[PDB]
Amino acid sequence: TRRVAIGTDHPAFAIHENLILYVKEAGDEFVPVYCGPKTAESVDYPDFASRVAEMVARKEVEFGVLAAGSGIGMSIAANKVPGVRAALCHDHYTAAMSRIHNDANIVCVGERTTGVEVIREIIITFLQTPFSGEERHVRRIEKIRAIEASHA
Amino acid sequence: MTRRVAIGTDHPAFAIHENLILYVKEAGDEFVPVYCGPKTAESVDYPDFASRVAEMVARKEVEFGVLAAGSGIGMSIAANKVPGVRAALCHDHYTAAMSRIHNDANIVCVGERTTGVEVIREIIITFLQTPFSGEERHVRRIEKIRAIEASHA
Amino acid sequence: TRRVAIGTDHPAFAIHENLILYVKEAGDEFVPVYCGPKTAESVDYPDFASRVAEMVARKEVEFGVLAAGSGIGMSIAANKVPGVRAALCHDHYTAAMSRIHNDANIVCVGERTTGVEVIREIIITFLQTPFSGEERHVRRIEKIRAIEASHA
Amino acid sequence: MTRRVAIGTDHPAFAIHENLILYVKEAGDEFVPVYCGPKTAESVDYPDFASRVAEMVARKEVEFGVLAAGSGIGMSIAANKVPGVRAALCHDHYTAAMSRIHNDANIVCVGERTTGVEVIREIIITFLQTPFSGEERHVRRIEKIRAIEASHA
Repeated sequence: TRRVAIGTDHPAFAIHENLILYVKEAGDEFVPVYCGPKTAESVDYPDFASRVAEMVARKEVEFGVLAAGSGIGMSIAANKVPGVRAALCHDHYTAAMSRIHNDANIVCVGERTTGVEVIREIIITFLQTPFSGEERHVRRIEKIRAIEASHA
Repeated sequence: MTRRVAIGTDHPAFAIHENLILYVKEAGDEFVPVYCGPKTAESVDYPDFASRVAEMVARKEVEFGVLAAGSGIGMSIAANKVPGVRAALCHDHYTAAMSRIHNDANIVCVGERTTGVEVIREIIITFLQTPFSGEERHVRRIEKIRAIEASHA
Repeated sequence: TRRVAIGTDHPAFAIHENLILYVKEAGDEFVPVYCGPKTAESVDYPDFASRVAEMVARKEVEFGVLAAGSGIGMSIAANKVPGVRAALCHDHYTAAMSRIHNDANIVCVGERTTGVEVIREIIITFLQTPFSGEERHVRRIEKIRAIEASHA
Repeated sequence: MTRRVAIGTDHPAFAIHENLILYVKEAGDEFVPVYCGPKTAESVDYPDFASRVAEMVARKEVEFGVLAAGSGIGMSIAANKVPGVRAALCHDHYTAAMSRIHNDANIVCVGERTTGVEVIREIIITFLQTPFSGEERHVRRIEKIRAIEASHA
């Protein structure tokens, strides 16, 4: 079982059912855990970025998906949580690379910027693409951890 | 009264570091590029250069940062680990503008292997020229980002 | 008065009211003329590409906007009409360049690929950006006409 | 039984013409690149090279075409003026795949100034490897494109 926590802001609430489906489409082993808003009313993205990011950081779920207007705010807020590597992706290539290079554990998307079929492709690619495990990538990821440690 | 802009790259993006310096200058005479990336084409680790630029922004030695790498993903992750930094991975004009309007972003990240140089130019100029809205909800959300930082400090 | 004919396929019908608004947002002089489907039922994109493209080619309207799934089919079909220069755009830069370089008269977008706020930006930029009128661009546009003539 | 792929560029994209040849080869041993772009960096008009490649596709001398220029917009407009050509301006994996699945596209167009080289690589490989669906509605729509051509012939 590979659990995937999902969070959104208000505009992306309209596609939260989409996001749940797209996670399931990546494979039977992928289990969506919806942690976003329950209504379409205005919320603050950092509150939902934080909820999902903490779950990833505490090893409660393997992955996170954050969808908002542009995804920029989501990516900034999520990355403030130690242990999180949150990747704002806009296409298949970035989705794949975020995993291959960065062993990213959260994918961020913009509902106002990226069409839903490309969001679908991003989520499936993100979840299916394995980390390369190559020496230089492992070293660089360790250096990110070291930046975290220096500010804790 | 000019505005300083720190620039960092990884190894592949070093090939366009002169581009990045020019694009900052093209945003206006008030923008002063401060190049802090690799001086050669030798292999480097992006977090080292992300940290260098991010720390300069956080300490207020410069107003803005520009980070260019393969995808920009690693740069955005690493830079955001520094308290006070709001680093935005941008791929077009719209994201460049909205990073400023909504997030008051202080670092722009781009991917040299993903985004063509003329779009990188547009992103940098738009990022530097676009002011923060100052609207109530955006101020509140940015403060909530600061609160997340403090909880892990 | 600068008239702008609008056409869509079935999925993009959901945003046809958006497209009408975005044209108006470009300026008071821009007048949308909606020529797309009236319902959400399945249609064939070439039928609507052709309708809008013929209007542009016959100088009935100055510009066209075509929105579909990816915009690829729209761009291919519209360009089959002599006098049409249809540009599939995915961002501000392509929207602007299509006008500056190519004096494009139809903009094509994908509703499944490009978020609506970026579609808005594309349409406004397309309509507001003037053609450069530079020697080399005028020459290249004439060469496109010559390709048309050689197959007529 | 191999599949020929004609390649054309304008002047700026000439800098990556060797890239384009390699990327076609990377799609599989069955794909044979046929370079028909400029042999030098001298200034050229894109419609001349769009026409060259488009005519080769239309006459069935090759199966596919690849056109790379500044934005790719001019290439896509010019190539589509040739009867029998379905030229797709692509900016990512999704558009590359859907151009084949839905439109049975026979020419892929890219912008060197807009799209990074690794995404251009992905686009070319995806375009060549992805088969046409052959589904009833797509066949009908492609036939309607042919009908538009005939009405202006």
